[PDB]
Amino acid sequence: SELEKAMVALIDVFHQYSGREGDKHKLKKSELKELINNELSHFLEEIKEQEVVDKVMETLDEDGDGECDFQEFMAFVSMVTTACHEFFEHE
Amino acid sequence: SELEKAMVALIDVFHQYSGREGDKHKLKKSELKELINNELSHFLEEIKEQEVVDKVMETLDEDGDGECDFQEFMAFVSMVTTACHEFFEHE
Ligand SMILES: [Ca+2]
Ligand SMILES: [Ca+2]
Ligand SMILES: [Ca+2]
Ligand SMILES: [Ca+2]
Repeated sequence: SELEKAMVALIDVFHQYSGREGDKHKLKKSELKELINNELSHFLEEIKEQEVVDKVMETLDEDGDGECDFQEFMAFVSMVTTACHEFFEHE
Repeated sequence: SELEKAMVALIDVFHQYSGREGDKHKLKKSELKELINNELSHFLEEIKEQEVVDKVMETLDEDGDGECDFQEFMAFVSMVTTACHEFFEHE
């Protein structure tokens, strides 16, 4: 199914991406900054100072674990979905 | 980006699929049964009686709203991700 590739694509991208530095399956704030710059950047910019990341990162951490777990990581992935409104409703 | 198609593919599939019956952006238990049978079926089966759906549906509803909202819908989408363990770690 087309959704199977979408789901499978995310895991393959996450584990390969999460295995860049530090323990696998653990996104650090420094690692989070790299992911946003490389992955989410064409639709969102800003982030010019670490303090801007510290506020967003702490807010991102629902449990305040200081890092972004796989479970929350899916939330942020969804937030990018729930954040953007449907723009395909216009001709 | 390849993730942009994955995200966009989900919304296009959800709104077109959620617009099958009832108000748009509202998944009913009867609608939920159709989605699982058509979308999530090649990896999961069971579901032979409505009572099996009623237990799973009520459990699925984190807030017990009786229906599956777009936000929770993403959870169930993730649950299919967090439910299946990574099998790509084996040669
Ligand atoms: Ca990592
Ligand atoms: Ca966190
Ligand atoms: Ca519907
Ligand atoms: Ca619910």
